[PDB]
This record gives sequence, structure tokens and C-alpha cells, in this order.
Amino acid sequence: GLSDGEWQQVLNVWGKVEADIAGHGQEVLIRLFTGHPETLEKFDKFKHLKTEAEMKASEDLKKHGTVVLTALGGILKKKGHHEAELKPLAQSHATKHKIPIKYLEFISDAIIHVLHSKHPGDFGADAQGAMTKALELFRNDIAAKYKELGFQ
Ligand code: HEM
Repeated sequence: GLSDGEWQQVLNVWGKVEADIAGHGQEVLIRLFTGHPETLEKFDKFKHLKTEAEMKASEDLKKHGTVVLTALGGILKKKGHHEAELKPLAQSHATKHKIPIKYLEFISDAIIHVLHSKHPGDFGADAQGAMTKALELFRNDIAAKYKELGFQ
């Protein structure tokens, strides 16, 4: 649950992402894959990537980064009223991709890391607080659907 002022911070930060969605999406996935190499094994189309240089050179990884952040941005713009947008993603990630909630924690922290890396000194403590709360809400509502499905 976020206040109006917190949502305003989230959507202000998101403007930074929308200026370069592919570059942000690429770096988020690279941070996930290099920090948590077990996550790469869930992607049949990226498991061939052995080095970060190959990851950086992969145009399909940048494409998928655009898909991921476009979906997340659509959810964030609903300011919590995201049941219709979130349900299909919860279902596909639990039942088809088999993504444990832990990996959603990993990618949430990766987003925070990338924002500081690309905007050092321009991602203030209030903005980090609000973005963190928004990603916690996203993860918590996914977790509720995971529990319904019995997925661990
Ligand atoms: C912010 C969190 C995430 C968002 C918004 C997101 C979004 C998406 C979307 C929109 C798709 C394509 C449609 C679909 O299959 O539902 C997708 C596919 C997929 N996601 Fe995610 N995802 C997220 C996190 C993760 C994480 C953490 C993992 C694994 C560590 C993951 C694994 C996958 C896989 C394996 C696919 C299929 C890729 C393919 O072969 O095309 N997702 N995701």
C-alpha cells in the first residue's frame, strides 16, 4: 500500500527508465544473470551465454529486457490496481516458466542496483523507498497467486 506521494515518486523514477527502456532492461537482466547464475538456467534462449561480453552483445537479451520492463511499467502505472495485468504474469511464471518467488526478489533488488548505477546521485532516498515499496507490492501480489496455485 502506497500513498499518492509515493506513487508520484515511483512514476517520476520510471520516467528515467522510459527514456532508455532497452538499456535499462539489458542491464537489469545482466545484473540478475551475473549475480545469480542459476537464474540463467530458466531461460532456454539465454543459457548459451557464458560471458558477460556475450550477454552485452546479445540483441535478443536487450529485446527481452524491453518486454520485461514494458510489462512492469504497465503494472506500475496502475498504482496498485493491477489485478488484471498481474494475473497472467503470475500464472505464466508459476506454471510455465517455474520461477520461484526468490528470483522475483533477486530481480527487484537488481532494479534498485541498476537505477543507482545509471543515475548516481539522482536516485534519492525517498525515491528508493517508494520504488522498493512498489516492487514489494508487486512481489506480494504475485506471492498470493503462487500460494493459490501451490507453487514453490
Ligand atoms: C519484474 C519481473 C518480471 C516481469 C515483469 C516479467 C515479465 C515477463 C514477460 C512479459 C514475459 C513474456 C510473456 C510471458 O511468458 O508471460 C516473460 C517471460 C519469461 N520470464 Fe519473466 N518477468 C519477470 C521476472 C522473471 C524472472 C525473475 C525470471 C527468471 C529468473 C523470469 C523468467 C521468464 C522466462 C524464462 C520467460 C520466457 C522467456 C522466453 O523463452 O521467451 N521472469 N517475463
